Amino acid sequence: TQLIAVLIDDYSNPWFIDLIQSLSDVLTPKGYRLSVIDSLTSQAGTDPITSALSMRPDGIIIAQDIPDFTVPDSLPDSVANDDFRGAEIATKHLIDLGHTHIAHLRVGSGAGLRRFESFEATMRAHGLEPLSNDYLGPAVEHAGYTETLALLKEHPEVTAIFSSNDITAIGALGAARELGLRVPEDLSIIGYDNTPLAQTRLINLTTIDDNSIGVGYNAALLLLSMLEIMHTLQPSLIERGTCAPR
Amino acid sequence: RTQLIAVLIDDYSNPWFIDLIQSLSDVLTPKGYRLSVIDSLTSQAGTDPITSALSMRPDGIIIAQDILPPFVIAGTRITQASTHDSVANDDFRGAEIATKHLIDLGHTHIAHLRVGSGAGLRRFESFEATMRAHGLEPLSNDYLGPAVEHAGYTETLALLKEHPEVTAIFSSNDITAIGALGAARELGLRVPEDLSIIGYDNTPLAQTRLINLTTIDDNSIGVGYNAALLLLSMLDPEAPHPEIMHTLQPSLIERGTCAPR
Ligand SMILES: [Mg+2]
Ligand SMILES: [Mg+2]
Repeated sequence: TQLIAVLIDDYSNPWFIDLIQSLSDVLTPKGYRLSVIDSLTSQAGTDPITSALSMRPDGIIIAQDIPDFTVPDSLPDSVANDDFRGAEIATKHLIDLGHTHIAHLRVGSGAGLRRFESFEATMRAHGLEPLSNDYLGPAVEHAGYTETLALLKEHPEVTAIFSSNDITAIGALGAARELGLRVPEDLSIIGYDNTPLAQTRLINLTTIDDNSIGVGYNAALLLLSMLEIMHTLQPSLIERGTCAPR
Repeated sequence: RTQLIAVLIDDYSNPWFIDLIQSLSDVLTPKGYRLSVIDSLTSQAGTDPITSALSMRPDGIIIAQDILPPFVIAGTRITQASTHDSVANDDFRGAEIATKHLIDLGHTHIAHLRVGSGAGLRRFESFEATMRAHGLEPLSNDYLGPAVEHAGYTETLALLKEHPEVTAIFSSNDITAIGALGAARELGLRVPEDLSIIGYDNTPLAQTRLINLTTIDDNSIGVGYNAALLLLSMLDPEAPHPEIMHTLQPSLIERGTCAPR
């Protein structure tokens, strides 16, 4: 069929956009065509793989669930950025800027769990007590908003927030706006993913590049080899306008 | 049959389709159908998304792109052609509401950021007709490209430089408006204190507290709902044909980006 099914979780979280563009840049020239299946609307149940199989795809890119994001399969093995390192970079950046009361907005995915663990480990290694919310649900803007308003009410001493991802950070930025907190003058916020949203002049969010372009590239090469290279890509800091020394 | 329905959209970067697909899903999945999305920028090397959709051998196809198994065009339509196989909001009415809102707020130097799509053309035409109906000379940029945030940003910076007298902007859609809001920020213009901006689509982005964008609800939920019912009526011609709305009414959603005078 020359069809490749690409599974993602939520169209509302644009972390996957340049990853699919990268996958496409590698696969389409080879004659392949891509179709997307999500976890919220493609089917009534919780069986996205069954939906993928119904199109009789030549291969599948799995960029959902909790494990390592992006796992290529023949028909019946993972490429991802180093989440521990990414979270370390984000946390260290806030520390180097002089922040002591730093909080983490967590998410319940596999990547989120790793970023949370790295956050705590990095804070303690640098002599600081970590603070995180207990939210273990999916990464959504609304939760980022209400979780941030709650977090800052309970801990007004917080001066910087490392959000597990960009979509959650959009919520945090909204919370800051509602609270009248200037970003970055009063509160620093750093996200993760470097989504197209973070790239806009309006949002202009400091974030950890999750190398989603590289992940899509190597994932595609790996799938092609089924139909050397590093399976763990390096993240990096992209400084924009949401962080400042303090 | 495969119980598969292919859904074609243009760009994942423009979230106008999100609640439309959710609505389509709410109607189709309980009946055993599964959905897969085909876009116009990454699903294939060329510009033949229909061929991509056909490769999965879908039972039906929802075409929500600006451009064989049974299909329904959702979110847009050919201004000339019949509406028998399309479900969309009334763009002329929506643009009229947006423009009239700015006019009723006391703005006279109103500008429109246009998009080159079928819906874009309709919104531009209505913008001009509404402005002239109220004795005002319409002003719009010349951009006839696709709806993307970056273009909204640079087009707005250029528009306001050429016409600093402009006090309000009716953006053809929300994603373009995000660019306009960024331009205002870059220019040091407070929204809405200095500049009013109204979008179109009521995207999830417009709904956030951070963006809090005044916009025209394109009834994308109603479109997805009726489009699903319409497609089902074609897939099962022997089953009773329900009451289907081919043209849904848009409405104004006031948030924080517009203000009087
Ligand atoms: Mg990324
Ligand atoms: Mg809508």
